[PDB]
Amino acid sequence: FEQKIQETELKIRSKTENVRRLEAQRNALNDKVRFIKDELRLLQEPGSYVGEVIKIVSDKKVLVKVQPEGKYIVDVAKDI
Amino acid sequence: IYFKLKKLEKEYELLTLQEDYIKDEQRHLKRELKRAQEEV
Repeated sequence: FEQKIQETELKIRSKTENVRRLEAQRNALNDKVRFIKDELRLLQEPGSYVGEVIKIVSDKKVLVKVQPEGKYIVDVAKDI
Repeated sequence: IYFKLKKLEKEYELLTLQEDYIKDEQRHLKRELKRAQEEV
């Protein structure tokens, strides 16, 4: 049985070949379902208005006129 | 010669047990796919 070790050692890494090929299949395929399940999450999301600036109040405070309608002081977000 | 090849057997039996987990989940996963790109 001393050549039993011979035949099997190639059988192993020959088999790991497809598993990396399948670990590609999964993760490449998982990121698909991520998007559509992310996208669909937020078409349920609300609208978003549009408007124009008049000036800026001191900081973390500006004003806008919604182009059909009146004024609305606001705050801002982290980024801007 | 007679202890080393005992190891090489059991690492294989490890490997085969996960070769189906990676597989069957895909068989389990895809049922969510159309289940989601139908809700769209």
